[PDB]
Amino acid sequence: KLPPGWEKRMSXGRVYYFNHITNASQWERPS
Ligand SMILES: [Cl-]
Repeated sequence: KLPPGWEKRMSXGRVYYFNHITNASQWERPS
């Protein structure tokens, strides 16, 4: 389960993680 706000999204055939609360993005999955 990702923490609140976090969505796994598409980078072309890759993924990244976006947080809808803070608009932060990061490449690695949140811990
Ligand atoms: Cl959590």
